[PDB]
Amino acid sequence: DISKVAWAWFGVLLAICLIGAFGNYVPKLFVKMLMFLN
Amino acid sequence: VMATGCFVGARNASEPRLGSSSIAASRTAPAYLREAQVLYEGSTDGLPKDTPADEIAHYKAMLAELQTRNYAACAGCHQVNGGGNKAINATNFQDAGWQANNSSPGMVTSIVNGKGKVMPAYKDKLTLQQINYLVEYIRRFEKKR
Amino acid sequence: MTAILLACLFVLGGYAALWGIIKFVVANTKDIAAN
Amino acid sequence: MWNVVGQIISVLCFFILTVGTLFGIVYVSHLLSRG
Amino acid sequence: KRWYQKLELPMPPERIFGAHMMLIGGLACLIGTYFFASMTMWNDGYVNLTLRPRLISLGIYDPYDTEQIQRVWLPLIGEFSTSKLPFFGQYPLTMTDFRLFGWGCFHIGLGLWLVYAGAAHYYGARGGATIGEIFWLLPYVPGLKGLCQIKWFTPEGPWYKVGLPWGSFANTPWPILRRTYADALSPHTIYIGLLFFIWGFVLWFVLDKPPVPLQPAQVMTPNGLMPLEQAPFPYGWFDPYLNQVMHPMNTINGETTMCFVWGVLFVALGAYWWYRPPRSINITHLEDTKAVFHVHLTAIGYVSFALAIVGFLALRNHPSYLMLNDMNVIIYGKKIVNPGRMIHNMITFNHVQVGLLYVAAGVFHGGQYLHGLNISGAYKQARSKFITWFQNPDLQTKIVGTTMFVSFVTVVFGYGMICWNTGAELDLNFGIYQFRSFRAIQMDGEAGNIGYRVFRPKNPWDPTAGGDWVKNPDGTAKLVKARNLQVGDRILNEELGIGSSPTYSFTTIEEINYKPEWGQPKLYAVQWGSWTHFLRKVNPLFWVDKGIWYLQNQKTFEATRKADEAYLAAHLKAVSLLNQIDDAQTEEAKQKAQAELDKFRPELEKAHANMLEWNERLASTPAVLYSNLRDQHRDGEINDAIFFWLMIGGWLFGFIPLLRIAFHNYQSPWYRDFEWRKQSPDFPCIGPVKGGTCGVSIQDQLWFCILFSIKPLSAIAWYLDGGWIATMMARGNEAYYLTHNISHTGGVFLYMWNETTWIWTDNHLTAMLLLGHLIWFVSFALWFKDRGSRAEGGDIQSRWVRLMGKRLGIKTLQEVRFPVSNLATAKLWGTVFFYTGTFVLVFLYFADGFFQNR
Amino acid sequence: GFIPLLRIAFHNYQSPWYRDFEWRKQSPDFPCIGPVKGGTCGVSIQDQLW
Amino acid sequence: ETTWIWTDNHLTAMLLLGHLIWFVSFALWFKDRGSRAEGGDIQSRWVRLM
Amino acid sequence: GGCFVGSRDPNETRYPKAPMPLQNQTSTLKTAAQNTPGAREAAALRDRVTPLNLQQVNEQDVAGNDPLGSPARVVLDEGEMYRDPVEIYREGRALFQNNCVGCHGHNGCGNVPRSTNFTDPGWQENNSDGGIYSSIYNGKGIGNGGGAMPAYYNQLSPQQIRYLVAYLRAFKGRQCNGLPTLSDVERMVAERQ
Ligand code: 2GO
Ligand code: CLA
Ligand code: CLA
Ligand SMILES: CC(C)CCCCCCCCCCCC(=O)OC[C@H](OC[C@H](C[N+](C)(C)C)C(=O)O)OC(=O)CCCCCCCCCCCC(C)C
Ligand SMILES: CNCCOP(=O)(O)O[C@H](COC(=O)CCCCCCCCCCCC(C)C)OC(=O)CCCCCCCCCCCC(C)C
Ligand SMILES: CNCCOP(=O)(O)O[C@H](COC(=O)CCCCCCCCCCCC(C)C)OC(=O)CCCCCCCCCCCC(C)C
Ligand code: HEC
Ligand code: HEC
Ligand code: SF4
Ligand SMILES: [Ca+2]
Repeated sequence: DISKVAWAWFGVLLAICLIGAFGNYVPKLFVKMLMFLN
Repeated sequence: VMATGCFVGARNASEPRLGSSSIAASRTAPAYLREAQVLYEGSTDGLPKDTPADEIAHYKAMLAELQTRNYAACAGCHQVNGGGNKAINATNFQDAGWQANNSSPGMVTSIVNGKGKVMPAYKDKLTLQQINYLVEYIRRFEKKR
Repeated sequence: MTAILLACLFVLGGYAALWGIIKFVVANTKDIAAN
Repeated sequence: MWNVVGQIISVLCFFILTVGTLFGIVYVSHLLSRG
Repeated sequence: KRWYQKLELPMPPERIFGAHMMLIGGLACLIGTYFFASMTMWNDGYVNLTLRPRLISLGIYDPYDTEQIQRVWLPLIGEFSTSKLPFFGQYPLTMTDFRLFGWGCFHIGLGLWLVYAGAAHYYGARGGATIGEIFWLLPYVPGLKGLCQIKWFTPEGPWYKVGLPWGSFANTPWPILRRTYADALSPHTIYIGLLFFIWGFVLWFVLDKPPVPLQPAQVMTPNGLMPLEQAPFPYGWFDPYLNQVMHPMNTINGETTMCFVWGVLFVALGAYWWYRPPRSINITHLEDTKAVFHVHLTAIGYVSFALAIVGFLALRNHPSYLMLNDMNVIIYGKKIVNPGRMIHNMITFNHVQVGLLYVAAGVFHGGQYLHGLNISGAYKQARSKFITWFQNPDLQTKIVGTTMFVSFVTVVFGYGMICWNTGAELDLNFGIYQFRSFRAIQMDGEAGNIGYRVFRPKNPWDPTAGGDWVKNPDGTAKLVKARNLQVGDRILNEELGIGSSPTYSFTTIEEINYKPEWGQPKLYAVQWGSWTHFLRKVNPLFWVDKGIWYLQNQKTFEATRKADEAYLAAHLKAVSLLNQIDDAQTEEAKQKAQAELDKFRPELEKAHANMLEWNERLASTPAVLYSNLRDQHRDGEINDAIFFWLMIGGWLFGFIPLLRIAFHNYQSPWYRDFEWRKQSPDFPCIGPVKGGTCGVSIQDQLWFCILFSIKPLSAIAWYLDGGWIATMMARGNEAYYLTHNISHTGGVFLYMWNETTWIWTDNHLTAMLLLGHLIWFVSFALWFKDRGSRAEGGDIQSRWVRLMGKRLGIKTLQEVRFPVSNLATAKLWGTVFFYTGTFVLVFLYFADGFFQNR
Repeated sequence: GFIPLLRIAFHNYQSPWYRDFEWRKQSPDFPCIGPVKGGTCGVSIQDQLW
Repeated sequence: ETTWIWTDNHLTAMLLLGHLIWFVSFALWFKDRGSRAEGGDIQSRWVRLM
Repeated sequence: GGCFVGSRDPNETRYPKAPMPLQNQTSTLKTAAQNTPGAREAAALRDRVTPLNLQQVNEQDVAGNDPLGSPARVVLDEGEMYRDPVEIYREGRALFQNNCVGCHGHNGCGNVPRSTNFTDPGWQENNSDGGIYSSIYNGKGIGNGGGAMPAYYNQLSPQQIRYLVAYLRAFKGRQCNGLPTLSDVERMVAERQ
């Protein structure tokens, strides 16, 4: 029975999540965007 | 459901020799100890005359590269057989008291870091997987008492 | 003496701080009951 | 200077994700139990 | 139920008076025995250790006293039959033993006399009392009934048996006596002034420590007669641990001059109140002892808290405790590491405990007086502003809700930062984020010539990046000397010899030529990773401490800064010259380069010596707030910032139930909405209606405050004792803490394990550990929603046992009924068990010794 | 650990403490019925399971 | 055993999460639900005022 | 619990030692009893029993912060190290009893799983003194702060680790009842350290 307000919060937390993942797994498995490589 | 498998990653192993899985080799005792004996002795000479042509020459290439980084082989401090040298204080791996009072995990960092004055650090010479193999070979030197 | 006075004043200012905060909430929500 | 800014951004995101997640647990608790 | 409710207020003045006097006499007797247990024939224990630094500062305990005594007051003093000074003539006694003995006997004689006199006021109140009711287990002895039926303390008797001839204070016609508690406020503080004078005269003339500015030019020491300013600590003013002359108000002669300063002030404020005693309408209801009891007990609690803070700072580095570290302290056969700081920490944490317990209890006793006003219909009639200011329920919900919010935000900030940096120190990969550790690599001196293989990116700033290993012109992987690292380089974790971070491969250089603001005087390449070192600055106390300190030390700070700047330039030019050497290619060009670093070596040496010595000086400047184990400046740490946020947030978490006691003892907003009213101050619930209602009463709110406060109290214990509170997993021996000159014993969880290595060395400490753990978890049997189960099952047990008794013939078993705790008495004993279980274990953390580096 | 399971098997409706009072447990998961008789939390079958 | 557990960083993360799940059960098991209901109610009023 | 502790052993004097120096042992600034009735017996007695280097040490003096405290640079001079058995015993038993008993036992034969056992001859013969320093300084095994054998490079000084090294060689070939005594240290030192 979710609100728009809540959906939107959920989208915003999905973004942080994926932004984080991209930074963690993209340089490692492609050897590019080398500022986030570890 | 959860572990759809389990995402633990791919295993780190040593160098690849064509036609013979290195990852597999790193869990198969008779393969890993053959590479440990080569590192330990600094030559391929004490390897079973049954060794294949490709194997015998891959080892040599491994040694030749390590000789350019001033790698010092384990035998001959510690000898080809253990139980080193009292002169140099080089550890005797044949001794059961030395073997009981070491864990294999603990032994690892003493090879990585070196140990007091003379036993050299191997962290910049060898990979941590090649140190694991050597800890396993040193285990087989033990004698009773 | 210096450290003693600082600590003491920092605890006393911890209470004084809170009251001020509470005073701001009370004044600026006068005429909204909280039911 | 630039490490610091980068670190502040990660910490913000963590607070947004953990506090954000906690409140979603409450909302979800609320929808199940009732409204 | 009522067994702990025997004596409830209001009481009459003579009965309170008399019991206080009797308790005072009793304490004086216990202290007298503690004086006997301080004598030098005994082992060190916790009781005699917590008094020895004070008895050293007083001159009564003398550490350098070796001679044995054989005649001192009267001709019978080596040793003799039936002791000669009973049970003590067995051992060699010194003069400090005799000084101790005498002060013991003096405290036992005064105490017994005060106990007698208190009893005279207490029982002569009631017109007397018979010997068998005073002692009460004296009529059980046979052939001594007649003895116990005499009447002592009678209003009538001959001089050695009077109590109160007039019956009460109110009836006795001495027209000096004040007649109301506000009027008595004036004589009570003149009286306390007089006590301050007594102490000052005892210190000046009995203990021989006159007041500043009248201290002697000369004082006797074990090495002869010396001048006050060179005589070491117990004798004179020279502090032999810090190597300084003490400030005059940091000696005991300072404390004797304050005896007179405070005594004059109390006498004058008491004479002012004699003439204009307090009279406000806002005060008049406070004559009822139930109401004042709240005021006084909560004030006293605050006084204890302030004793803890004041005593901790004032005495952290004082020679009375450090002197303990020089004696050869052995407890249950061990040998303690830094006993000075251990006993100092015990005394201050003792006081913090007492602080909490009395603020919480004082407020509960407050809520009892208010609840009774509500029961009796008088709350609505009350006239004092100190009640009526808070009568409005809409204001009460705004007070409670905004302190809940302020608590929420400070505790989320602190606990969230702890969680973050423990993630960072552990290198945890979450899929969406890789946490990264702090690592450092020295770039200067000899270390700066060790090489590594470097993966070096092409252009960090643009994506569709790429990198490559650093090579030679022929194509082999070249070794990069730590002096030549750059921001963005990656070095393999394995080659730095790091396991423990298996989810990634490289460490990244994030800053080069880094010099700690406060730490080692070295130059590093660093990975900052996720480690928030800037968070130390998110502390108002960092800035105040460092500002005062900079203002006081500004010239050596300026010369240090300038010596650092000169060394950095000289190191940078050395690295140029070393690089020209390494990249020569012509045996001539090599040789000439080598010639020029050789003639620049001296003066790199000089810039490094200069920098080292200025840094050593700067780090020897006196502390303001944050100190070393010496008494030198340290910069604030992440530890100190987290402590700061945790004190704000965690004391609000603990004290919110006290506000609820104050406002909602009778009706809260939940209650008022249903029209309910709390009928007593201690009911457990009213049952399952509306979901469940356990735990709303003011006695229960009291228990919640105490449990919740366990949390700020453990943060204080961990901080006092040298734990790191800013993460959970921190170890003392790691790169961040050694490069920044930080000593700690732990990391929240990691402290628990690490200190217990020390606890395990002591068999008496481990037996305490076992027991205190048994006490705590049994509290869960009493706090869980479980009492019906327990009563139902205890009924099954009763039945079985009575069956056995009928079958077996055992008359005493045939009517057995096991008692099962009802709900209120369970919550009380469960809280008692939970609290004593935890804080016997916290005692152990202090008692293993103090292990922070000095 | 298994004496609560025997209590489930025999005392799901009435224990001997309930039966002296005339009580009757009305469902398998109720939390209590107390503060009566000192308090009754934890007599249901669900609680004996826990 | 925990000195051996500390040498693995994945197992020490598991150790931390495990401890937190447990002591929170005490919030739910103590005789305290009325206190939690009446405080929650103060919290709701306050948030609605904001 | 309180008061009825025993009588103190006459051999443990309380007669006071000199205070720990404020100056760092690693300072480049300026470098590194009476006749009263029983004061000479008490000083002579403190000179054997009361330890001088038991206290945690200044932070700039810890082995990781000392320029000559790394395993590669420390001086293990055998003449200074095995010079005085009183001293090895006075110092190493206090340090060992405090820091090392927890994991290695009250007998020094091993408590924590896989922990060392210092009485074992095979272990004694195959370790250098410099080797023993390395493992105290580094720790043993992989982990944060050392492994299951924790690192001491923040924590202890180079001089404190050296008393530990000499004390540990008194464990050789002893039985599993507590720690080496004063005459174990002395027979160890006579048989060339
Ligand atoms: C570590 C070695 C050893 C082992 C064998 C051990 C095991 C266990 C077990 C088990 C089966 O393994 C259990 C079940 C257990 C139980 C207990 N132990 Zn325990 N225990 C040991 C040793 C000790 C010791 C010495 C102590 C406890 C103490 C305690 C206590 C804990 C009492 C309690 O409930 O305490 C809450 C407080 C805690 C956890 C301390 C928090 C410290 C921290 C610095 C506070 C600041 C930061 C926080 C994140 C909070 C911020 C927000 C806030 C301020 C509002 C009970 C008996 C106890 C204690 O922590 O009391 C506060 C104590 O002193 N224990 N303990
Ligand atoms: C020390 C641990 C401890 C012990 C010994 C007990 C004992 C018992 N509990 Mg309690 N309980 C505990 C903790 C413990 N509990 C905890 C932590 C909780 C919360 C979850 C509970 C919650 C609880 C519930 C809801 C109920 C019980 C019940 C019972 C009884 C079970 C009936 C029986 O089978 O007899 C067998 C008896 C035994 C197996 C115990 C032998 C006794 C011990 C080990 C000796 C005790 C030593 C004692 C600590 C030392 C202090 C003594 C001092 C003088 C030296 C039993 C007497 C039931 C009951 O019937 O109530 C009356 C019940 O319904 N328990
Ligand atoms: C983690 C432990 C924890 C936390 C965070 C809380 C939180 C709270 N308790 Mg509960 N409680 C606990 C454990 C906890 N409690 C335990 C062990 C007991 C047994 C004694 C209780 C018993 C209990 C009672 C009887 C009562 C409460 C009440 C409260 C509230 C006080 C009102 C307030 O002060 O606002 C300030 C808020 C804070 C200070 C906390 C901020 C949020 C925290 C820090 C972190 C969130 C952490 C969580 C573990 C994160 C998981 C998130 C997920 C995304 C991973 C607050 C919501 C009172 C109340 O009003 O009821 C609602 C109350 O009456 N507590
Ligand atoms: C605080 C300590 C320092 C000790 C205090 C003094 C006593 C120490 C030694 C133990 C004393 C044990 C006495 C137990 C006893 O006899 O209890 C009887 C009692 O009451 C019933 C009648 C009185 N009606 C009820 C008639 C008025 C009576 O005897 O006086 O009880 C209780 O109801 C309490 C329960 C006592 C525990 C006894 C249970 C013993 C276990 C037996 C189980 C197995 C069978 C088969 C042997
Ligand atoms: C290993 N050694 C660590 C300490 O080294 P070192 O010597 O460098 O430094 C002082 C800190 O030691 C203290 O001095 C603690 C004493 C604890 C007893 C004292 C602990 C009591 C603290 C607070 C008591 C609160 C009570 C009264 C509610 O480091 C300080 O700066 C502490 C200053 C404390 C002031 C913080 C201000 C916060 C405000 C609180 C508001 C609360 C309310 C609104 C409800
Ligand atoms: C009857 N229905 C009506 C209401 O009942 P209601 O809740 O009032 O009643 C009782 C009694 O008040 C006590 O509570 C007595 C202790 C007070 C001073 C105490 C007197 C003696 C004990 C303490 C003193 C001993 C020392 C000082 C000699 O019912 C109970 O609490 C019954 C439970 C106790 C039965 C023993 C259970 C285990 C024994 C303790 C072991 C636990 C340990 C591991 C810690
Ligand atoms: C206090 C300072 C000490 C001293 C002087 C020593 N220890 Fe320990 N230790 C522990 C474990 C698990 C081992 C085995 C390590 C392994 O093989 O896995 C050890 C080993 C040692 C050695 C031998 C080192 C060597 O290379 O051979 C030495 C000289 C040593 N220890 C001395 C465990 C722990 C602890 C548990 C946490 C603690 C604390 C200590 N040790 C402390 C000390
Ligand atoms: C001499 C030049 C050496 C070469 C080459 C190698 N090692 Fe060594 N080692 C040497 C000495 C003098 C010592 C004694 C160390 C000391 O205590 O002072 C050792 C020690 C070891 C040990 C035992 C370590 C332990 O913790 O207890 C191992 C496992 C060991 N050495 C292994 C080893 C390996 C695998 C080497 C080649 C890869 C190797 N050593 C080289 C001397 C020398
Ligand atoms: S379980 Fe106990 S506290 Fe909870 S509603 Fe029932 S009687 Fe009340
Ligand atoms: Ca401690």
